[PDB]
Amino acid sequence: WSKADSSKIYCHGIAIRVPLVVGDEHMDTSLALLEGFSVCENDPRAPMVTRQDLIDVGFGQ
Amino acid sequence: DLAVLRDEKTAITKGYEALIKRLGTGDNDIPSLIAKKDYLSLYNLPEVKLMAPLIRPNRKGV
Repeated sequence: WSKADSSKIYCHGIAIRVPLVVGDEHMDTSLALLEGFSVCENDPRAPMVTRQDLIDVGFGQ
Repeated sequence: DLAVLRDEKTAITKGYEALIKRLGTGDNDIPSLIAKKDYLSLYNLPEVKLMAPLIRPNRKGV
């Protein structure tokens, strides 16, 4: 799926329709990427990591 | 004066230094306690109590 066509959901190329309409219910994906995290502004200083070491991270980090 | 590290790593190093200085002779030190197998009194030392604030707080128990 992609924005600008959020009323559609592809399945092997088969476009499906949504019985509803949304313009913001999807725009907020800050919590759909990881479990106990949230996206934030880009920062190159921050170090690259994996999905495992995540457990030993803190807050404001 | 002849150092470039920040207060954090310097604090860690000084904590380790202080914790080592307790490696001397006399009771209340780690050698006597090891000989007596008092592995518990080590947890209550003051030096670990001064280095504790540096520990990651969200996983310090584990």
